[PDB]
Amino acid sequence: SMTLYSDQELAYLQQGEEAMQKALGILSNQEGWKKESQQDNGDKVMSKVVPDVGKVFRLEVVVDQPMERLYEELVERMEAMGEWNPNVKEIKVLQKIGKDTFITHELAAENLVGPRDFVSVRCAKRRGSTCVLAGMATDFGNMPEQKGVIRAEHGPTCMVLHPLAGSPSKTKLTWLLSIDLKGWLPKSIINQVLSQTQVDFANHLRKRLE
Repeated sequence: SMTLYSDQELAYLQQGEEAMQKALGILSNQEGWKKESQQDNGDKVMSKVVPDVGKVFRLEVVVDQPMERLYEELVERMEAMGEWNPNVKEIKVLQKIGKDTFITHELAAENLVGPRDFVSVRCAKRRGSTCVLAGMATDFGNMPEQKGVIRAEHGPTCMVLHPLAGSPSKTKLTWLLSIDLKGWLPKSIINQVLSQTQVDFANHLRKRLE
């Protein structure tokens, strides 16, 4: 039947789709990206200075594993993704709204870069054959910043799972990343870290799959 939503919810709901459309729009704009890395596995990391946001990172990786498996392992079981991933210490779902959107507190581990956590809303939609994780830093007053860890913010961040052009057994994972670490960190160093952060996620992801 019909369900009703508090204005605060609808707020998060909007954000859940504002983050999605804007991140997809950054992928729709195909050509224009520079290149940051090129792996032995054919893994790629593109970059671009978006007017609205700023310098973003686009991870180009394909995996020799079923798509739906990556789904449950990446979202349905994301709370425990802190196990097979060193770059993250603890991820906790603060609240689920409706079917797609939900707010999370992602606490990532640091040794020259100070520890940083995140409180963001994220939408897990799928047009059937293609699943996609959206998200962006949200304001969850019911979980303010704690002493010790610095609250960094996420820009329009998406992640697309697409069955291989000619192989259902394979999946093309496209991960557009946008973050504002919000430290005093130099401009240069921020680039390489966010890049390797992506290349690492790809590695650990493949390893978990086994």
